[PDB]
Amino acid sequence: QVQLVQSGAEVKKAGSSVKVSCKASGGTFSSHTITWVRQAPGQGLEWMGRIIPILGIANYAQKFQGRVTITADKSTSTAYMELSSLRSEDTAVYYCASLQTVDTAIEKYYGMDVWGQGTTVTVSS
Amino acid sequence: YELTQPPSVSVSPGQTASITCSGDKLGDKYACWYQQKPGQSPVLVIYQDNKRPSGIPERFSGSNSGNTATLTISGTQAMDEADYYCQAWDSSTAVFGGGTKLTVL
Amino acid sequence: FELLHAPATVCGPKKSTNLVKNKCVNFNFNGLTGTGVLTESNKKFLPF
Amino acid sequence: PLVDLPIGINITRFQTLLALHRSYLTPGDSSSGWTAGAAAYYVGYLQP
Repeated sequence: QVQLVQSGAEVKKAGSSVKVSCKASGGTFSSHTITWVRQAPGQGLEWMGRIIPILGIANYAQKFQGRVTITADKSTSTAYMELSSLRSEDTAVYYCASLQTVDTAIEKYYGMDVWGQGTTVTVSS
Repeated sequence: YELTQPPSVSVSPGQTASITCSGDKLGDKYACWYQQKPGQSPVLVIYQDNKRPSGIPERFSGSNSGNTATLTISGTQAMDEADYYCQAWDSSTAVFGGGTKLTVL
Repeated sequence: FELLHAPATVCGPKKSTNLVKNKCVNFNFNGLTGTGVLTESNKKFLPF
Repeated sequence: PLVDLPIGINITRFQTLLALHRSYLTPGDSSSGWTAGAAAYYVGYLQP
């Protein structure tokens, strides 16, 4: 079992580095590939990528090429990433989820079993 | 690889609702349909082929044709208000469509 | 520090030499020391 | 024989590994059942 509880909403100025993280507090941090998907109003879902803790291999998305630095450390049991060059249009709600698997060719034999409550971000300008 | 679906769908309660998620060569690709309700986080309802995971009520169903994926709804209720997103793991990446909003009179 | 911690051994190989047949010669086959006449045989047995 | 390994350890118990196909899944995984088929294997003990 896992909860993937994360921090609440944050307020920050435009053009500043954005840092968000999800912490499990439930099951083991490893053994469960973690991916992030963006939810926006009237725009569908956007896929950022996925990072496997134990494997340590991160896969990027076509539109998020070079704008994201995803890192995961087993000792801290927390997955965090850095974002920069974010515009007002890019503002949306970010979610974190687990895939139950840690193999690159096995994700298709699985789904996003659990989701996060969603951490809305507001940009002030 | 590219997903296009109707913006919305409306059906009377208790009827059978058929949703088509058209694309380009999406048959034999292990598509997955998700459900998101207003005020609640998205949940998993379909996995790897139209597959209903045990613990979810057996109200959803579907099949994967040659070049189309269909979802059938049985025993529709008022609480079924949600948005359905069809995605698949193609080229080691996930693509999310616009999604459909179900309307019940 | 000191050595001889585990049964496993890590060290150099054992060199080989060209083979000669049809004459009394001392031999060392995988540490098997002896003397005799080495000759090709029509027999055959399991590879291992 | 197939292979020999100089593992140099003591073994008292052993377990069998079986590959299973995921017949079906459940959300908030509760260790749903799998399928491999009859998994029929023997086990025997050697004596001097």
